[PDB]
Amino acid sequence: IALTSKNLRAIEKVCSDIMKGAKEKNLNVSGPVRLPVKTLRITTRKSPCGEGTNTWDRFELRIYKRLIDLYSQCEVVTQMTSINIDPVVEVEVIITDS
Amino acid sequence: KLNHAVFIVITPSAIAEKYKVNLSVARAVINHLADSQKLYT
Amino acid sequence: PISKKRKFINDGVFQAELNEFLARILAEDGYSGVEVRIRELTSLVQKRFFLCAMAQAESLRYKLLKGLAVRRACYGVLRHIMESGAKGCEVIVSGKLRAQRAKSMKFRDGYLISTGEPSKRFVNTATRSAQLKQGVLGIKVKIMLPTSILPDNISVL
Amino acid sequence: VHPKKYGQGSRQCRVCSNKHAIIRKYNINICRQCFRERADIIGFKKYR
Amino acid sequence: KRVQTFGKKKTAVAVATVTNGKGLIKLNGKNLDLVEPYILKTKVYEPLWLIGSGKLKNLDIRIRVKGGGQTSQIYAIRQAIGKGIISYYQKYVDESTKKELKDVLLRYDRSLLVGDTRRCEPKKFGGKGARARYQKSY
Amino acid sequence: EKSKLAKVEKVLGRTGSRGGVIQVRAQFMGRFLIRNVKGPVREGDILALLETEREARRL
Amino acid sequence: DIKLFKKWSYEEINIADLSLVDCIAVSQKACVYTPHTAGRYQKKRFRKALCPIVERLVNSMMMHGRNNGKKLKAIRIVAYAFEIIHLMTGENPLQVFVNAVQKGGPREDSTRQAVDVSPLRRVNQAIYLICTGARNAAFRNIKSISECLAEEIINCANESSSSYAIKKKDEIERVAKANR
Amino acid sequence: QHILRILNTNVDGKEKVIIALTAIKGIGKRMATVICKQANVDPTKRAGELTTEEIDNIVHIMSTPTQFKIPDWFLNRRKDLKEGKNIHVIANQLDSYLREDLERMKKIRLHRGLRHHWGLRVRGQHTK
Amino acid sequence: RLLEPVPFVKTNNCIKDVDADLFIRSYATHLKLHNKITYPKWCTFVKTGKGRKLAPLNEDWYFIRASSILRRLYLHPDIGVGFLRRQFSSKQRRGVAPNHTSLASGKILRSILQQLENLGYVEQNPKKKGRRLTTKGENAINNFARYINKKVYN
RNA sequence: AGCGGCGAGUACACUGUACUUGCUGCUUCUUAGAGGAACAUUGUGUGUCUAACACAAGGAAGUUUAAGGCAACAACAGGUCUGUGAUGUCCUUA
RNA sequence: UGCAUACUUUUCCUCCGCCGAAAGGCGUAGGUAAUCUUUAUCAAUAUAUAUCGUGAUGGGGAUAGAUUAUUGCAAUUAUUAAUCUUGAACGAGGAAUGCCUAGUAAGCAUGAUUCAUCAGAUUGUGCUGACUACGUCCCUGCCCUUUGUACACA
Repeated sequence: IALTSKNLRAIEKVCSDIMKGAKEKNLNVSGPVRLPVKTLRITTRKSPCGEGTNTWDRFELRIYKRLIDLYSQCEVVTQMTSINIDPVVEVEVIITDS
Repeated sequence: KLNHAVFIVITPSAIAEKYKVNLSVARAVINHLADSQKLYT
Repeated sequence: PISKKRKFINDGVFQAELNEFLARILAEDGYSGVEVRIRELTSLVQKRFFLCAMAQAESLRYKLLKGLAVRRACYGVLRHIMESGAKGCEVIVSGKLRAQRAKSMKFRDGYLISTGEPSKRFVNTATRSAQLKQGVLGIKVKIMLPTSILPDNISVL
Repeated sequence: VHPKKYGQGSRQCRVCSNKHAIIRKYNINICRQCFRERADIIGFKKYR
Repeated sequence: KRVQTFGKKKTAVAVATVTNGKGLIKLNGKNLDLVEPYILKTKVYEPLWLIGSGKLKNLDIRIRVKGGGQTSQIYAIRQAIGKGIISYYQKYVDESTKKELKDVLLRYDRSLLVGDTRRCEPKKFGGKGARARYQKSY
Repeated sequence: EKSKLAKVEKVLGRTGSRGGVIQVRAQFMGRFLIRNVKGPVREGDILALLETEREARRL
Repeated sequence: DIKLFKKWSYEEINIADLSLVDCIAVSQKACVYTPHTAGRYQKKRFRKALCPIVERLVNSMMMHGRNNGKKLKAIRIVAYAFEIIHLMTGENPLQVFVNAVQKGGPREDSTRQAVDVSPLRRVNQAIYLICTGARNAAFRNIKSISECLAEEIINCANESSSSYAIKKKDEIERVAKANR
Repeated sequence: QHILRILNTNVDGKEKVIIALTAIKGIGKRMATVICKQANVDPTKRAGELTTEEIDNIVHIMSTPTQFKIPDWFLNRRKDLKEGKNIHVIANQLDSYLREDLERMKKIRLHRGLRHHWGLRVRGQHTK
Repeated sequence: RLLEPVPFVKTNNCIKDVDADLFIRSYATHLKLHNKITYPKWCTFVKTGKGRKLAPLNEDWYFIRASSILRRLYLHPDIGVGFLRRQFSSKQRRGVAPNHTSLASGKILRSILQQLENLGYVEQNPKKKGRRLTTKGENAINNFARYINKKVYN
């Protein structure tokens, strides 16, 4: 079960939900995985005309990705996440045994 | 201009000025006497 | 089968459509929300895909477009902002204004922070434009939401 | 007609209706002239 | 038994594993003399003398090289080995000489034990140089 | 030619057309010699002069 | 307890002017096996002098044309130069450099009237003139840069005319004396 | 020993052979490096001992090298498109071939030939 | 000057414990004496790399590359055809255009790799697709490394 | 992704090593979630003894630790209707 | 060969084994991506030894000619390009000007953009870590105060 987004707190609270559910259900849940945050940078210049001191500004996209794993039924977790996720957060479910 | 040849301290710069020879033939003469820039033994 | 990197920019394109579509459709009232009238909206959206600063700014744009005097319309809308709760409001209108010389009038009242990233986070913006007989009018309404507490706001009880 | 899938005329801007100054970075295909103001509505902020 | 420490100055990195042995102080695969430049080899030799060859004879250091230029890598290696010897003296071998070793290391310089924050800044605007500008015409 | 010792204790001030000259006091004999210097001069430095009885202008 | 290039401990230092010694800051604190020490040099004022003189030479001799950044090449050239000096002059190369620095530095100058020169400025311009004499010696003169550096430094240590630093501090002294 | 006169200026007596044979022809040094390689002359020795037999070997290798192991790609004037084939033809006859192609160019009167007659390059030096 | 004092304890078990240049030249002489491979004559009229644009001018460059290819093969468990090209990438000044790095010719390195494959010093398997050196080559190079180490030691 | 441990070793050391293949005690080290540290801190000093700044020491951090982005009040008759189905007016439309 | 019709996805970087000096091609691993390119590693000035050893030389690479392949239904105004030949000035640049306060001057490279192909453009990053002040109004550009105006489109 890995979740990806752009903003910070929306995935922190969802991972807190993951941890509290793991503690409640006493599952064989592995520890949190802290993937590096990737940044994507594009360029664009102001001054729509050709004159003036050409100026260049940089915007950033801060992609996010965090992984966890659990040993339980997929239906209960795929209901529990949809209970307490936000529309701006996406998840993918992969199961483990030991 | 140059007028050095091969026909007639051990440092190449000193002996080249001593014998009025090019640096390459100076290195050759040094090797001949003993038997890029390096320190002494 | 698309990447997340291209998926999020496809989503950005979708929200680029959604912002302008919401701006066009939300004209008779405020911002009632979005869905993840209604029947037609959902049908069109599916077919193609497969305290309110914006509302107040649109109200003032309507009052200017109907031919009502800018001075009185702006004064009224500023009073409604003040009674809505924003500590102030920065409204500026530009265009021809009855003459051939470009001009603008700025109404100043209160704190009116105008720069800095905390200012941008706290303060929301609205800027609209519309046609006129011999030009185009531009209206800017800056509404600042009530302040977490501002770092400059200091008091000890 | 002679439409070709390559070159400058293969694609045009998706909004501004002018193909000049199209950015194809990250497969956006939106002209920069409109993209300057479309950056915020897409949600692509400027910080530094 | 064993200790694992780190050292980073500039972009170069270094991880040092210090363990008991017969003196197999090996930088990954290659030895510490075969790097080629003896100028950096002298600096590598510098921390060895201040501690003791007889002391180092009883311990093996596993040193890993990954990234950075020659000077940056040698500085990272020096930080890694300094932290390794300090931590090993604090942990396993002897505490009495640890204070003297760290005092003399501090006295000689500050760069031997902990590195520097000196790094490359993000590029500003005006010119190709990090603080240059285009030759404006007139 | 010759060089003779001098001592600087306190910085009186800086002058000059660009700010690069600092007024200082030397110590050979008297025990006070007005002089002007350029560059970094700190408290407690040892310097040298040209002649023992030539005086500058205080500004 | 430190030998320079594992050769010279330089335990003996001349009395000199008892100020250039402080400026060069030669001691076991600044004792170095090899050049190119990356300690902080632009922290405060005094760190300009806290740098070793051997480090200053290799930092300042490397400025001509495309030679910018060739600090390892500078280290090689100076290391060979010390070997050349130990051979063709019986005295210690460190003592040669020390004597050349103490006697080759200008003492007074002119910016307007004639003024004095800071002590850190004295050691700075001494290094500068030694390096720039090496530059003009190596500027298209058949003979090699290492020999140029060795000849210039020994000539400035022996106070002869063939050293550019020696013949240029004299010009500075005479021009400043003429001004005041 | 030094200063040996051949068809071209070959005063190269103190320098090395791999520059001596390039100075006279193939001053790009790669054609005359391969010529030296074919002739099998030691490069260690200098130009003060150029025997006549080595120059004879140079000319022998130069005379129609197509019968040797050298492929046509390395040889200049690979085709010079016509009914027949050719080879590198050394110095004066090399410039003779160049001017023969130049006069063929002129009588073919291409646009680039017109610019060449006017005194202009092909790509354009862009004085604009 | 080649040999330098070492304060730590050596092991002397492979070429990793010996300097690269001395070993590659010693093994170039070893292969020149043993006549294990050809020159080859076909590589003679082609320069080392496109960016080189000039003859290496040493008469043994092919043998030096032959001694270095397996040297890098021991260092890296898996390599590629472009690995040698990148390792021996050189400056290329396209006339007026500025310098850029460029890879050397791949046919010559492919051919010498085939030569050592015929010699048996290198083997290929579906698993670990990158080139690796066989077990017999391991002990051969180990013995040669210890064989040069003993003379260069004392 | 890193540090180890052992199942079998390739050769040497000696009473482990350069390199593989399979599993997992653990995560300063490959990475990062929040937070803290730094505030002329202290001491020797100047100052209308208030507001200030200097050296040294602890400290990675003593010019805000440093590059950045937000850029008002007001204007240019600066550029852009050749960027927009944003754009008025004069002009073209078989 | 040309049009019409159906099947995989050929429509990105590519590692491999070969063909071809190379360009480029062939059937393919991997990957919608810390997995595959590729990053226990992508460059260079350096490091060491060697041909040369300051003579516009073999430095220098402007120039055109002979061609092998790709990009593009179109490279002719020879795009891109592997090979050779061809061999201009250039002895460090006058009156003058621009940038420079510490991973910063300066030098060395590398990724991204527009791209069917093509950076010598702009931008992101890394390496080589320097010469120096640590202040001033004398130049210049701005600011305040005082003053004089017959200027106010100043």
